[PDB]
Amino acid sequence: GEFAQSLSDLLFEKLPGELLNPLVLNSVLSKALQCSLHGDTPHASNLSLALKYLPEVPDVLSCLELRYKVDWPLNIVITEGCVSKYSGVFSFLLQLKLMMWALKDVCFHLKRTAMAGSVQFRQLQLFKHEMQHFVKVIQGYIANQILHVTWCEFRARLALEEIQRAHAEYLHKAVFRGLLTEKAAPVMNVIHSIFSLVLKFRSQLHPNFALMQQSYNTFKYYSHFLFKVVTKLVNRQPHLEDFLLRINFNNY
Amino acid sequence: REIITLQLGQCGNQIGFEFWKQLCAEHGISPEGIVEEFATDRKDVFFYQADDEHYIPRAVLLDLEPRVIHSILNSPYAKLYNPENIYLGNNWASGFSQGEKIHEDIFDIIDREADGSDSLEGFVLCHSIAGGTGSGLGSYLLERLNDRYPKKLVQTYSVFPNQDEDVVVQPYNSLLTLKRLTQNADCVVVLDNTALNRIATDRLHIQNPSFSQINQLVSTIMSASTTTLRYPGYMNNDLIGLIASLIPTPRLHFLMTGYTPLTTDKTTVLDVMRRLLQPKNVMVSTNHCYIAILNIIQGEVDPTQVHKSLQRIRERKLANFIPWGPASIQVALSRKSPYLPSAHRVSGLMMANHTSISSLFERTCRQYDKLRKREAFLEQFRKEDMFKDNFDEMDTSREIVQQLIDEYHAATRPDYISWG
Repeated sequence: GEFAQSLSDLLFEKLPGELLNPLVLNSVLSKALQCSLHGDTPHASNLSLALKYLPEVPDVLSCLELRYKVDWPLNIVITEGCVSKYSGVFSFLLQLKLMMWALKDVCFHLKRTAMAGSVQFRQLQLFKHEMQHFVKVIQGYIANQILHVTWCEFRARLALEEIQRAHAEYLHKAVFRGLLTEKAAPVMNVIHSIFSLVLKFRSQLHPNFALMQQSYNTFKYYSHFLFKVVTKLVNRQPHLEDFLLRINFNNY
Repeated sequence: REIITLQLGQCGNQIGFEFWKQLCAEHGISPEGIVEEFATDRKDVFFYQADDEHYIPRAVLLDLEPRVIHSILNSPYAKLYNPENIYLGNNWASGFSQGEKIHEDIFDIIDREADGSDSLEGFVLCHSIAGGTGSGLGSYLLERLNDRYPKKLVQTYSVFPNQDEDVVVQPYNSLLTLKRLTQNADCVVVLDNTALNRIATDRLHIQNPSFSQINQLVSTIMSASTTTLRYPGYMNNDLIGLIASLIPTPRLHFLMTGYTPLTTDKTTVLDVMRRLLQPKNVMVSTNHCYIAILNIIQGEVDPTQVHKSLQRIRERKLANFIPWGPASIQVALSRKSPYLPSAHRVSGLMMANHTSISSLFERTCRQYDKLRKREAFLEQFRKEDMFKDNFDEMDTSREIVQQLIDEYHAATRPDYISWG
């Protein structure tokens, strides 16, 4: 903490020909570690960072596949196949952090002008709080499922081949709850629309009031449709019950 | 990120000194600042990494006609801090007029402490409304922070004067300072004299020394709210991202603050959440419902119980909210501090926006109006006359808090395209 929460905000300034070579991705890392004083550990040494996308951002993709590297006699239980899936869900969490970053930016740009308020002020901010809550419960859903309920496994399951199988099972559930499998594809389809809508909402700062209202109506249509879709995949996911509860109280 | 405590008011300076001795007991530090042999974790949120691993607390002491600095001087907490940060009335208007003439050097003190820190993100205030010296000077300091720093945060941990109708000048001062807190502060954590005093009479057997135990309660509340910032978790450890989820309604930024141990001298998270949503465990005083709820649980916690607790809490309809969006109850986890001298390390906190506080605000909206009609309790002080000749600033504060009441009642509705 205050490593990732400082890395992401400084990275989204870049995503343009920047973050290409490993001299500019390595220097934001030094800013991220000093902001927490929990890095500069021997665990923090020997890491590998890669890219798979160049910023042209609009597009909703994000680069920086981070990996944790381990040496050769322990590279039989922590393998070279798990780190690809760990980086795949790490990039997804970075994409997830992008929405709350953009809505925090629009919120804070609204804070400094609170001259005097008006009606355009309030009709602008209620869209922002709508999307702010949506990113907070999909973030808390990630915080509850991937970080907490299956991480209770592989800690009392610790009892030679069984260690590999338990690690693979924990990884398989980590990619299962991370919306990268095919059982969670209709949930994954709406998230691209949410990404594009909140980045367009960052871009709209007022240029046209009706444009932001149209973006609000499309966002509400996609969330209302997602409310019906996630119920169908519990009839099919005990983990998705956490999100289906977080989004529906006053939502129809 | 890093925040600097600006203590003002008599009870504000009391909770500031209590907060620093609480953090001295909490962290593995000496009363000089030197690192101990039982203390890596972060100690950079309130402490500068000074000379010999001296974790010197960054603080601003402001008052008028000094009283508590003598108790600071004959203590080992004049050897923990004060390399030069200590600066030396009874009404809002007298405090406003006194802060007007010495605004330059107190702004120089704010600039000096901002240059002292390494990452300025917000100015946290440990303040007491109608504490004596705090009234007026605190509101003028809020105006100075709003004018000079629109890009940084203003956090106010404050108690508000309620005696259940004692002092006849405090409703004017509290309503004016409340209008200044709406327009010139970014987030307010509200506390009350009757709520803390009633819970103190419940959990203990006191009634007269309310101040010394209110210091302990507010220090524990402030340490619990900054536990995830001081000790590293990995959720929203900057102040901006933490308060970003906490405020659902951009004018309604007054947050409920509960605490599941009233006295800290087993339990599941379901039971303390059922406890924590009850207003009897909250130290804050028709259709009332929340807008968004968040709670932070720190202790010997099993995370799958945080799952099942969140499931049962939202489904059994004890999270009561009718919003104009999807805004909901939120779970959050924290790591309990290593080397607390306190036992029973399971503790819970809630930070939620509730419309019921509007009713308490309505009492103040009654009181000033009542004391405007009797006209023997505005007292006709001359500093109030030179503050404003028409006395329409109090009517402006009443208008602002009336808009606040209508915004609470509109946030109860599923529409916020119309407030009154």
